[PDB]
Amino acid sequence: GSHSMRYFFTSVSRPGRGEPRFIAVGYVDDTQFVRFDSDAASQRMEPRAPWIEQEGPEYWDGETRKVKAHSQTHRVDLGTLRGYYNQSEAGSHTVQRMYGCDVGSDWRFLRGYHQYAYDGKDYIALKEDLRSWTAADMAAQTTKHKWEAAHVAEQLRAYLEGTCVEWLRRYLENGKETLQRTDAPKTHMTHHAVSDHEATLRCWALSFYPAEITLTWQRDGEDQTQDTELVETRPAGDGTFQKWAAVVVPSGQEQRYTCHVQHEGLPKPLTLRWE
Amino acid sequence: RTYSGPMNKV
Amino acid sequence: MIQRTPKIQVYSRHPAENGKSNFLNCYVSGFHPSDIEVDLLKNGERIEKVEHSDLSFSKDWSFYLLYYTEFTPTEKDEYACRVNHVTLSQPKIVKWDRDM
Ligand code: NA
Repeated sequence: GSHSMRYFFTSVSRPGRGEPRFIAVGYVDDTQFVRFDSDAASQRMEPRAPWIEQEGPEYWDGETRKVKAHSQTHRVDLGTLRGYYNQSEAGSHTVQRMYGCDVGSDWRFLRGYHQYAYDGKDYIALKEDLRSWTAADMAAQTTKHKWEAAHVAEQLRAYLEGTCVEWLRRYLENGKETLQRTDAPKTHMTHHAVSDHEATLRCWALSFYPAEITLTWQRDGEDQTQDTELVETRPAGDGTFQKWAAVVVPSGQEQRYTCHVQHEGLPKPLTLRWE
Repeated sequence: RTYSGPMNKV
Repeated sequence: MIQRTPKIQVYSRHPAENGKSNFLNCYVSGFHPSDIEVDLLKNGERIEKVEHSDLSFSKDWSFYLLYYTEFTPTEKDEYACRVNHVTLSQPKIVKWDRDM
């Protein structure tokens, strides 16, 4: 199936509580493989999956050099953005950046991303054509013009279409045993009633990987959304995910309802019915 | 693997 | 500045079986800014050994973290997650329901 590599960077200013804190994390699909924490012991990019340990010292040195450089750029940006927005030196602010690439089943380039946020909202983003920018507001137009003049998009495009895809492929190969695995959800349905009039049916999906999954209820084979609840997919902590969907039904009508499970790990759509 | 930059300032 | 209040789920890694070691998870997500206070409780008391995942975020820029501790569930014991954030006027306690 399809795959992605993404990096997520967060920089936070804390006036009077030191200089800014910077965190970087890298993922292939739903598996984290590296981290950097500017306040942590090592002061290096660190491994967070076993297959990344195949990389040698030149890699670790390089990734460390780059991420420290990323962090120093954000330290400058935090100051710049306070000026752009006419803000005091007294409040705490947040810069976030995300970039990465998607490949299809054939491991060929599908699309690339590079987006930037300030204080929990969009600031500037590279458009899907990887040749143009979208500025979120008037302040960000200053940045857009700068980056256009400096041919930033061209530099980013070459990484996104080349290096990003090549390294995602390398990782997929080096970590084949775990990264290319599909763990079908273990599924079951429970029944709960607190009155004689209605019951809750809860359809469970456990121990699955990757995180992408669809749970849907039907009644007499027609899509059913009213009187339903669907929790956010959540990490088990062991590299797998969990999700449930519930529906409230009139007593004696449990058999009308079916839970439908779609996941990459299943050869077909699964259907569950009470009991 | 991580973008080799340069990281242009905003 | 855009602020968002955390979602909270409290659950175990594996199906709970009394007398069998497991992991108690508290997944906080959808929040902004990233500063957040999360404690795991046993019978209303802070658990001392608690770890957490590295800070990351979703498509909407909102943050998520998994806090977790090793524990062996029992007949008698209750567990919870206590969360404080700038968006909450007071800390929010969510009790662990082994069927949620
Ligand atoms: Na934007």
